[PDB]
Amino acid sequence: VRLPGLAAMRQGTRLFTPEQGEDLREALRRRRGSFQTTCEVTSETTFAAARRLREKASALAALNFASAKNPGGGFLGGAQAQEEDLCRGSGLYFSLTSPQAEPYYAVNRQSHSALYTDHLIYSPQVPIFRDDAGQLLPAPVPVNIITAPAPNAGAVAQSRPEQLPQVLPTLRERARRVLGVAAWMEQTHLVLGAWGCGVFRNDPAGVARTFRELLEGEAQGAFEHVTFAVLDNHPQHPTLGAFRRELESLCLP
Ligand SMILES: Nc1ncnc2c1ncn2[C@@H]1O[C@H](COP(=O)(O)OP(=O)(O)OC[C@H]2O[C@H](O)[C@H](O)[C@@H]2O)[C@@H](O)[C@H]1O
Repeated sequence: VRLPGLAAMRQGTRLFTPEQGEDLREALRRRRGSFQTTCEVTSETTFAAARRLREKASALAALNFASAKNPGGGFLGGAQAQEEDLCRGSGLYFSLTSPQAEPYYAVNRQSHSALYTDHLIYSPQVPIFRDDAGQLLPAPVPVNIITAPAPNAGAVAQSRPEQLPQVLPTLRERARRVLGVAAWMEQTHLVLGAWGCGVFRNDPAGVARTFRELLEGEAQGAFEHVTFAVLDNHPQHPTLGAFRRELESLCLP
């Protein structure tokens, strides 16, 4: 008994390949300067912020902090993983397992680099069915989802230390492509966050500054509103705190 909205989502799912990198930058150029971009850092989950923004804006997309190699990351290592949260509360997994998304996983596996490749998946109108607590929503809230894997810094450290200088450059260019996909699909509202900063062991300050520099440069004014929704259950909030400090100059009113 296939849930409503999932067929259209799977059908509409789209693969972006590394060779489309220049078209993704063209999308950014087309959208730059469209808005006086506002942004904020919150302690919300991805879907809580998405649900909040979706009530004001239809053209809303959220970033999935994706595995490169298995849809939903195989649900291994802990449910404290953002992609697992996304796949337990929405139709995302049925999108990520679509046939047209297959090369993302095949090529990333064949790559044998923990930097991974610049494949991205765009899932349109993924219905969110449940809230943060697993309770049913009064109505499913469909959001667009951009799936891209941050480079796996922790794996790089253990296997190819000579590639450690390429982790942040890889992160930066793939983040640019994430924004390019949103620009290509004319998204006005984005939910970003601490991409690569948990399981993949990237430094949160460096990730926050990477997004800030893109929003001040090649992605300047391309979006109407960006929320950095950073779940951080540690009482000292080292990850939320890093994003708040690196993005404060930007996200002031
Ligand atoms: N629902 C959530 N919403 C918003 N932020 C979250 C959420 N959950 C965690 N965070 C915060 O975001 C930070 C990073 O969340 P992470 O999920 O580790 O993303 P990664 O890119 O480093 O690892 C991706 C792998 O982990 C998965 O297994 C995938 O399948 C991949 O294999 C966390 O530390 C939290 O501060």
